[PDB]
Amino acid sequence: FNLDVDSPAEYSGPEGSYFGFAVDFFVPSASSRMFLLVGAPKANTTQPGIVEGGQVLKCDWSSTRRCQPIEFDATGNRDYAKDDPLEFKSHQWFGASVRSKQDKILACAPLYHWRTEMKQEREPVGTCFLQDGTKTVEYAPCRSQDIDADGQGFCQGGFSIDFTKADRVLLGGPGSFYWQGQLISDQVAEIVSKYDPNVYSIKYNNQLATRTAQAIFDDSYLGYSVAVGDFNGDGIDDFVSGVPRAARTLGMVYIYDGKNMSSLYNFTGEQMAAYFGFSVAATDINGDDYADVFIGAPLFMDRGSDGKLQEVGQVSVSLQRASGDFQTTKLNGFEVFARFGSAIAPLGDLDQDGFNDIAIAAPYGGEDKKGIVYIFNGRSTGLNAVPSQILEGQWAARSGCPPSFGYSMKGATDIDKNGYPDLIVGAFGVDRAILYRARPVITV
Amino acid sequence: TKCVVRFNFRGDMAVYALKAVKDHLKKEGPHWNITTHNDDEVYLVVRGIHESDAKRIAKWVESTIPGISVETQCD
Ligand SMILES: *[C@@H]1O[C@H](CO)[C@@H](O[C@@H]2O[C@H](CO)[C@@H](O[C@@H]3O[C@H](CO[C@H]4O[C@H](CO)[C@@H](O)[C@H](O)[C@@H]4O)[C@@H](O)[C@H](O[C@H]4O[C@H](CO)[C@@H](O)[C@H](O)[C@@H]4O[C@H]4O[C@H](CO)[C@@H](O)[C@H](O)[C@@H]4O)[C@@H]3O)[C@H](O)[C@H]2NC(C)=O)[C@H](O)[C@H]1NC(C)=O
Ligand SMILES: *[C@@H]1O[C@H](CO)[C@@H](O[C@@H]2O[C@H](CO)[C@@H](O)[C@H](O)[C@H]2NC(C)=O)[C@H](O)[C@H]1NC(C)=O
Ligand SMILES: *[C@@H]1O[C@H](CO)[C@@H](O)[C@H](O)[C@H]1NC(C)=O
Ligand SMILES: *[C@@H]1O[C@H](CO)[C@@H](O)[C@H](O)[C@H]1NC(C)=O
Ligand SMILES: [Ca+2]
Ligand SMILES: [Ca+2]
Ligand SMILES: [Ca+2]
Ligand SMILES: [Ca+2]
Ligand SMILES: [Ca+2]
Ligand SMILES: [Mg+2]
Repeated sequence: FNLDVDSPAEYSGPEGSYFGFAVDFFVPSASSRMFLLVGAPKANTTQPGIVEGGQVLKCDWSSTRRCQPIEFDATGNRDYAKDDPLEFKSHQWFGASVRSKQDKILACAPLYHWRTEMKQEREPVGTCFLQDGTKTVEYAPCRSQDIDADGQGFCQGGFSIDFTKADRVLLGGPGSFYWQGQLISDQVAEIVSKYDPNVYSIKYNNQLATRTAQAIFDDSYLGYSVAVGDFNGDGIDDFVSGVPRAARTLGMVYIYDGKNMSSLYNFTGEQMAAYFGFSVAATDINGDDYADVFIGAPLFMDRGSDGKLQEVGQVSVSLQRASGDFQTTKLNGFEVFARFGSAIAPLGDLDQDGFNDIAIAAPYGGEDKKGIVYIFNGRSTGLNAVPSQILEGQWAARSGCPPSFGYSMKGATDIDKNGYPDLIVGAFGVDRAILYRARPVITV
Repeated sequence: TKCVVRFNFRGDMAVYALKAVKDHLKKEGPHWNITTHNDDEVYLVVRGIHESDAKRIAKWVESTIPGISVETQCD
């Protein structure tokens, strides 16, 4: 209810670049100033022969509003042999997935392809660039000797990423092992230290990962979307992973132990093709010190009293109890074909009432399918099913694709330094990104 | 001596890959115990492969048919 939607900070990129596809905040531990990170996966770079390589832009905030590219990669395609390219950066979608912790920026390119040494091919392995301090290294955990569809060749590593409070990188690669999906977790120190630009396949010592399973798990896309939080009381963030096409396309969410990857919990959807697990989030929504799990299901159809089914979207909210048990309730969308629940973004305690709040988007709702973001407040009994605030998209589609306001969101970072965390919302269909700041809340 | 090698075929081309591998194995080992299954999960198993032959066929597959998961178990 306290977001300022009257005077928001609006940023834009080159037309056709999908600027605003993915957003995050950049907050160095002691720079005094903060930047917004806005991806533009189809942007035209200055690289020697790269078309629509994609880029990540570091957007300022105080004073004026300008965006500039980060030179994570200032070169083109390296050769393997004379007239035989090693890698293909054109149309790699760099900036499609971006996350940052302190001065560490992890920017990924899920459609990056390369040949491997064993044979000449073009496999969508996916790579990430990790920048910290004054050094940049390439992180590519799916770029290895285990190649092609049965291996990590089609991993698309970096599709979904996050950070663990233990200074570990959590990376989801939904295409591994014929799309069973894989989670990979490693240490920042290992990633930065064990770096050699002449080595394409790098092994790390403290890496954890999931493994290939039976064909009955094929095309499940595990690691489609990831999140972290403590689900066993060991003080170590565990791993939450959406698996949207699992269990006869009911969709599932898996929780793995953050120290040794042993499986801890399993959530299963109710309706086929609701695509349950599209997006997940882990946060304490009721003040119990136990992380709770939020699972989106954007294609869910809500059957009415006459038997008619309306596609509205659904979000499942489960509270963690000390026993390890979960208490689950359901929240349905409000508009037909708006796809409510496609994007879930914890805001932290948006209104400073002691309970965390969460934003849930419905990117194709509202007038002319501009897109709507719903703000839901928390409480001691779990999430309040009635939204407190409605954020509407402000732009018309220019070339078929809806602005898709609310497609990608990030909160829980306070940029204007007032104690109330702000929210950045992408609208890539019109190459825009908009920052909504949270107002102080006065109780009388 | 003797080992067991299993090939797991997945994807839209699983049956084409199965045929390509099966035909290769039949030519390399006309009298190998080659068993195939096309029920739900598609796979090929060769039993009694003469140990070194397990690596010889795995290498051929890796360099030819794109992505077949091969498991070798030797005593
Ligand atoms: C949340 O939900 C997930 C699934 O959605 C669940 O994970 C799955 O757990 C099962 C185990 O319950 C995994 O299935 C197998 O587990 C065995 C471990 O041993 C148990 O099962 C055997 C069965 O005979 C018992 O004898 C034994 O006592 C135990 O009970 C593994 O050994 C299996 O490994 C296979 O792959 C290996 C790869 O190297 C092979 O070497 C091995 O031989 C197995 O191959 C199988 O398939 C082959 C196909 O050709 C076949 O030829 C072989 O003969 C054999 O049948 C295997 O892992 C299952 O994989 C897990 N799936 C996923 C996605 O993780 C979580 O546990 C659950 N979590 C919670 C909290 O509920
Ligand atoms: C990036 O540059 C490419 C090449 O200049 C642009 O692609 C061209 O777009 C025009 C639009 O009228 C087409 O007629 C050409 O045929 C396209 N060429 C190729 C090779 O695709 C692309 O649109 C630019 N993208 C961005 C975001 O600026
Ligand atoms: C992971 O660590 C926990 C610690 O309590 C232990 O109980 C569990 O058995 C371990 N699992 C594996 C696979 O090592
Ligand atoms: C509609 O008709 C059914 C009987 O088929 C009845 O039980 C129901 O109460 C009616 N609903 C309304 C709103 O009249
Ligand atoms: Ca833990
Ligand atoms: Ca809780
Ligand atoms: Ca609150
Ligand atoms: Ca603020
Ligand atoms: Ca297909
Ligand atoms: Mg087919």
